[PDB]
Amino acid sequence: VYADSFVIRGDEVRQIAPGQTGNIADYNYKLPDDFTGCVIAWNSNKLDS
Amino acid sequence: FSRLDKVEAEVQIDRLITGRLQSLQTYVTQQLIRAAEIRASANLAATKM
Repeated sequence: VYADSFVIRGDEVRQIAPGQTGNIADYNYKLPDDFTGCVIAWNSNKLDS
Repeated sequence: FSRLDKVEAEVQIDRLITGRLQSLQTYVTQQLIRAAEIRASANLAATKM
């Protein structure tokens, strides 16, 4: 099992899903086509911001 | 493949591929029947020879 974590803009959460293009999902990191697993996304305003 | 996402569209082409094989299957079935009929006539032709 592999856990890959980071902090991303709250608007473009759906770009994490495979097949979505753009700049944060093309020029930074993208999932493979047959990816198995899933992502967890949540707000960080009190701590990080 | 080109217009929309790759993940969702696969069952779409699967629909297509199934139909094509189905069509092909139907065609070959008819040929067998015709062949059998022709074969019977051919055997009768042999008797006529």
